[PDB]
Amino acid sequence: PHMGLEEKKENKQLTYTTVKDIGDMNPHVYGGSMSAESMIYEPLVRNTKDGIKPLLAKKWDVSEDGKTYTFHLRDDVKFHDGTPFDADAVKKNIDAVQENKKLHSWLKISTLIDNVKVKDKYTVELNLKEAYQPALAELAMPRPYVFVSPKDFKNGTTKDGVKKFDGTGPFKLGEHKKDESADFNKNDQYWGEKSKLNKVQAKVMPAGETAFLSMKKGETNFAFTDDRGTDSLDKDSLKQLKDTGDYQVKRSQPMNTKMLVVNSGKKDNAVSDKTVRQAIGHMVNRDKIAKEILDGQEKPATQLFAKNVTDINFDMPTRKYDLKKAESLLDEAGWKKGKDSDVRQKDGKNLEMAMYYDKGSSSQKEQAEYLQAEFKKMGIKLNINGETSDKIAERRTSGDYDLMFNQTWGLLYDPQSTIAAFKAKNGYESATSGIENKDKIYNSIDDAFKIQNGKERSDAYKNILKQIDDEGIFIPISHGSMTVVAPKDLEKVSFTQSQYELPFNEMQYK
Ligand SMILES: C[C@H](N[C@@H](CCN[C@H](Cc1c[nH]cn1)C(=O)O)C(=O)O)C(=O)O
Ligand code: NI
Repeated sequence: PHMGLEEKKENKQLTYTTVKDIGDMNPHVYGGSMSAESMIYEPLVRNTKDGIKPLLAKKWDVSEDGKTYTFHLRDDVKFHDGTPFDADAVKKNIDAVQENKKLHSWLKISTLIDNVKVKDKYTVELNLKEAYQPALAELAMPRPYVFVSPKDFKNGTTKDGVKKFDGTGPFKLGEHKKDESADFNKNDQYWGEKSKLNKVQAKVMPAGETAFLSMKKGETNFAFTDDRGTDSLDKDSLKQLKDTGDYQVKRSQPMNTKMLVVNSGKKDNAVSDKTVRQAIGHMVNRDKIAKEILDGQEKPATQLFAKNVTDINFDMPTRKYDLKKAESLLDEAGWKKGKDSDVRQKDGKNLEMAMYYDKGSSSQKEQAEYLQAEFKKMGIKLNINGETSDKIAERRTSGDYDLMFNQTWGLLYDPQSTIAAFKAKNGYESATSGIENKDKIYNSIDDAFKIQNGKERSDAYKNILKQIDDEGIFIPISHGSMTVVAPKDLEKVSFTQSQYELPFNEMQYK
């Protein structure tokens, strides 16, 4: 371990282990690694524990009617190709985003942006259809309203890709070898807090033994939970790495709910039947999962968004583990047992379903194997399939799945953006599409977001989530945190409100 660690400390470098590549680094679409994109691209403002703060915009005014935001931009910023950041760059970026506004409909501000006007070189005006108090908060998201050099647009937009990946941030993208590595090099010209690290490299490899050995030999010296929730090192690997004396391990506050998604819209499978979904709701021993399978590292989750989360001020416990209840519900549904078979049948077909998990996640894999044994006791043939997180996301979008592991979006998004995503193609619309009352639930979601009083908004969320919970679309399991393994002599590793970034430009000493 020491040899590789010492070289990297000398070079002021981190090389992090990850199971997936950085993907499409165009931050106006959603495929690219979120933490990589937060290292190189920046929004107008930042959303912190202490609310909205200046970033590329120094200051802003809102009009009396709430419909015009004027942003007074820093005048000392360049993109990484040396081109200038100014009001025209802001306008061309926001306008490029708005050409693809169907992709961004999960974020309400995209449905309100009317136009953008350059008032002068460092002042830009954003006009909305109506007042919208969360505007600043949404403009603070790491996608899509962050700024790419206009020299990198293709055919006058970003909608079909970008030529290179120039932003304003503390790192710039260097060499990328597809499915192997990507370099984030110190931006020596950065307008703000300059990086104390010269290089962060993302090194792509499988999890399990190979990530562990890589970390143990100091070929990699850093790990963190990726944007899909996967930790490359299990609990025994973290223990052994700490036991070397060379690594430290840090863990954030609880940030999310990890859940099973049940596809109501999958017409060709039993999960499209509500009664079967309810049965499945009783087949998930979340207390045992959290205590025995996740080794007590995560608390069990009995609802989608914990009572402590913004605008959720209620306790609404979900279906409990109860295999007898499961069995009578399957019987009610016509899936009958016995007759010399383990598998339940209805009209002479066996009850089969396919569950999908991230093969890079040992904890997802272990839960999936447990649930396969449990489903077997109930007379379900569960076929489990470990896939890339990329391929899991594609199924979430298309609807090609019966059940999948997933997780909510964390402190900046839960509950409001995650609930919006219940009817978004690139969110969980697949899973909610088969609910009988979906028109009204969807309209309730639209309406909840108009309610200004926080207590009433909270009530509107409760009525939505009660009906989502009755449908058995989401089975909460545990609360996830972010975990970071880093060299023991690396100082200043800390967490933001997000599960999708780290302050790489503040970390130092190695
Ligand atoms: C818009 C929607 N999700 C948001 C925020 C939530 N991100 C997580 C994690 C993720 C990783 N890569 C893409 N999304 C999710 O969609 O489950 C975004 O990607 O910026 C999406 O992925 O299309
Ligand atoms: Ni996403």
